[PDB]
Amino acid sequence: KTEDQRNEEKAQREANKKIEKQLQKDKQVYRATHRLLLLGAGGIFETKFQVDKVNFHMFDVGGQRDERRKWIQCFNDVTAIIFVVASQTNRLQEALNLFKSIWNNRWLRTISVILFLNKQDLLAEKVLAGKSKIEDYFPEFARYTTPEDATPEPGEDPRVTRAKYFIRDEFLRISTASGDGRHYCYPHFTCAVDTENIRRVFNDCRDIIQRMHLRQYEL
Amino acid sequence: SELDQLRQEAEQLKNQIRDARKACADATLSQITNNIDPVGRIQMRTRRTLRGHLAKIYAMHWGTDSRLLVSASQDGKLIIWDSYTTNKVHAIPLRSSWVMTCAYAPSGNYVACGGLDNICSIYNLKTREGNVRVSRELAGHTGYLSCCRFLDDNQIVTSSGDTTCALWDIETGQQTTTFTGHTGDVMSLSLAPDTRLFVSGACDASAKLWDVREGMCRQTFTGHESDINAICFFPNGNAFATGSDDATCRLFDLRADQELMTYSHDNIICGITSVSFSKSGRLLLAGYDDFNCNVWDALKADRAGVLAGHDNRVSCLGVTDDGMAVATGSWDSFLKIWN
Amino acid sequence: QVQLQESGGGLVQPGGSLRLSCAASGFTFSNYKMNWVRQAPGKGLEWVSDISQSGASISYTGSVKGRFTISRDNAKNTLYLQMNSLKPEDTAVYYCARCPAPFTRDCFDVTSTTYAYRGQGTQVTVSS
Amino acid sequence: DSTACKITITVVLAVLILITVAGNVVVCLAVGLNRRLRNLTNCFIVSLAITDLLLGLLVLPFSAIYQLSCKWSFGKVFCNIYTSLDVMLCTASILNLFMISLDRYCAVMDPLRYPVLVTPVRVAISLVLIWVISITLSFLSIHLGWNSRNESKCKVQVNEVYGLVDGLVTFYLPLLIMCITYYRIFKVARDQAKRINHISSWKAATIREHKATVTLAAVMGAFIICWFPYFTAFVYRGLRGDDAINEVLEAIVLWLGYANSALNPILYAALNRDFRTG
Amino acid sequence: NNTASIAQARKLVEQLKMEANIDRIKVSKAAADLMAYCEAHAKEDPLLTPVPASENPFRE
Ligand SMILES: NCCc1c[nH]cn1
Repeated sequence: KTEDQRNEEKAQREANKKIEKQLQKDKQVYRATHRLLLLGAGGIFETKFQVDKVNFHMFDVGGQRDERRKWIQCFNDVTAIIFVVASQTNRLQEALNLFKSIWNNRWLRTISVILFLNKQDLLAEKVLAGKSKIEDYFPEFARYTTPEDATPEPGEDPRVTRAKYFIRDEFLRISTASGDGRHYCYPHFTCAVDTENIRRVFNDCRDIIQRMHLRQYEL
Repeated sequence: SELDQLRQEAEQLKNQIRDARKACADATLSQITNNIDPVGRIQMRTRRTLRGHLAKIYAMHWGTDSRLLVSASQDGKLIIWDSYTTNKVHAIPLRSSWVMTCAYAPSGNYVACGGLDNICSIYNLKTREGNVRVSRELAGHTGYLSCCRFLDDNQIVTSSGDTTCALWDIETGQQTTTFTGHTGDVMSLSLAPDTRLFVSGACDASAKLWDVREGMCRQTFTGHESDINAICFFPNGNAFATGSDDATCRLFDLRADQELMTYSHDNIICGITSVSFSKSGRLLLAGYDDFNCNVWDALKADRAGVLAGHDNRVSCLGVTDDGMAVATGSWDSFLKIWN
Repeated sequence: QVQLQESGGGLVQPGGSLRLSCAASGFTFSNYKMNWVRQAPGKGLEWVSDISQSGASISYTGSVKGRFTISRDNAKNTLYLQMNSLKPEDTAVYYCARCPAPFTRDCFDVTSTTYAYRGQGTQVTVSS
Repeated sequence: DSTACKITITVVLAVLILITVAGNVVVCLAVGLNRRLRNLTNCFIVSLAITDLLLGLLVLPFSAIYQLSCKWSFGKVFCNIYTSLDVMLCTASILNLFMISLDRYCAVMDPLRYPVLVTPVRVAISLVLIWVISITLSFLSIHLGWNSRNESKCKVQVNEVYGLVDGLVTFYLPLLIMCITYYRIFKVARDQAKRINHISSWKAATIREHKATVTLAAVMGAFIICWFPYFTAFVYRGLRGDDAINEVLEAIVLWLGYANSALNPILYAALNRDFRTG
Repeated sequence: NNTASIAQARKLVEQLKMEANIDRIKVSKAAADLMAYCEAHAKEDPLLTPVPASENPFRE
């Protein structure tokens, strides 16, 4: 209605246009990035590393307390969860119960999990020395036979190799008898040696996306 | 033993409080209120829809002019809207992409935010240069930040997941009072009409009445079976309302020592996670986890409306200071203003 | 107002049986899934067994399997545990838990340094 | 002849138009009232959705009358536009299937770099090229006629040089590539069927390994069985004289290719798990 | 712990003489106050009673 009033509306529109331009620029960098969560358990650092074109962005939760029922809901849109199964009392069972809670959670029922049974020094050498690991805790370990597809590379007492495939099947029983094919589990063995594990994460996130597309096209 | 002797004393003290609280309970709120004509069916419809966020929204707050507004999403950006005409006034990047709260200043010069950072940041909106800078950073909590509200242009109250609340000094940058007594993560707080009392609910199914001038809990309240998500003081200074994660809401009375009314239904199973009040105080709006909100009648405890139109979980809820509109947010990143 | 209380226990010879009882009030006993959590004489906290809303699904740690049984009765709001053939390692303090939310299948906090919904335990010793 | 024989055609002709209109409208309405479906990877289906509604409501009923009738009865000027519209609509429609085919090849065999290659800037430049070539090959050919250069009936024309280029740049080249691209998808989804069933050794397989084979056979089978006999006859008529195919076959063959339309909404929008949503 | 038990007792005893010293107010005395506030400040809430569509800032 007045000279100043006319400039007011025009001034706001000019500012809005500048804002919306850079919002379109940021939409492309948000779409091209994959996010991960480092749930190493059984200091809130976020690291951006990049392999070739692919940019990744993971988050490590080291400053919180041991009650995860509230802040674990903030990772609803992540690509995958990297759970590091690494360090007396029962330690395999405590990690075993934590996996089932995440797997059955209402808001995390469409998220895949990558398993890293680290600390390869954990071996069957303790069977005949000191205190055995799998001695009384799992009474069904006695009547177990190794799968026919076991491939010991450098090999060792079959005893160590036989014990390795007992732990893997324990996590698979939880992750199979559950909801339908909207998420899977990717077990792996890491000898706690070098950082060639970035490669495993790169090769596992590629199957997660690939199988997602084949489901909506009915293939 | 010596430790066992102390425990037996606490049981005797608990009984005397129960007896006195039970003695004064003579009638129920339903009996007195069962003479007033019920309010009619209430229907609303969206007027303004705001777009421009890339991920789920976690918090919003109205300014003390009923026109400006602030928002925060799990993407790393804060956007300031104009309610009357859909516009953007600011868009500020953040150093951490996981935020959980945001606030507004009574005067209209500063904005705050927090999250898994465990630190609270304050931004100066009125700079003669033109850009938006960072004024100060406040460090010292050991857990994720949940809530924070401005009391003075130089004081602010925060709560965190380390089961502790605090009062900060913007100028110096150090705490001036620390509150202890909860045994579970503190989830929300609300200020009184004045600036001398406030409440706080936590994951221990409890609430407390605090005092800024001297740190202490004046009154401890109990009732809800499970963890408590939201809380909001009544527009009188003598009561408040609460919403827990067992599909219930309750209305406690601060004037005396006990609860008054409950708002429950058999069909509803999900949580609340959002509660507010209207200006008169006879209309309770509470969010829900099944992608919808309801409207109640605090003096009658009978539902009188719904709010459909969000296709994902409702996270935040707010009502204008003068009482002209209702703003709602959700994980679908579509802020909608209702009337 | 939420409170849990346990009773039963004592000193026994290295071999025999006992029984544990817990009484609850305040909340609705039907809608929650219970647990049995035990400590150790100076060794963390570990989980023993848990039941479902109805007596249909059960689970056991493995260390004590075929010896312990858990039963629920939704009439007097009491949780039971019956033991059998205890050994010298079965001496600790036993608690009772309850999952944070009513209508859920996953618990993210039953065991913790501090739990808001766990009772105060009872002492049992297997001496000779 | 027999009135009942003419009734046979009347019912069959009417329902085909009814199915075509019904199928394309319901797809268009679901996306038109854009709830959440609206996204980058649906412009290829929506554009295909409104490319047979025009076919089923602007050129289809006219062809129905002419078959039943013994004449044209509209005029020479309209005869010169009707034969142009129905060459143009088919050209653009058959090229949307090619673009959807290339879209899935990129999404499955290169998943990590998908939202860096298919961008809204590149999508627009692809649809424009589709309609641009359609206009040139249909409208700006009849006038400036190579079409019918060789030579009371209004049927499109062929002159032995237009047949080869329309019959290679419309159906024979896209079909050759589309068979190569859909072959690798079958060979890569079948590998991820033995992988899943070998994860466990104490359970039962729930893979239904004959799943990719059934779905892909219907998608590729309809394309081959509907648009193929036509172009074959179209080239055969052009290469030899205009009197080579008995005029009891070309009428049935021509109607076969249009029916492919009435099948597009079900194939490309009901086997996708974004439109159903329970 | 000793500190937890002593601290818990101190709060409970303080609340008993102080928190339960203001319980003289009863439902009849307190409940009636809420009705007074709502009844007086009745014709000032646009959400409850619909406002004319002329002065509404958000309609048009
Ligand atoms: N409408 C006839 C089909 C066609 C396509 N191109 C040429 N003819």
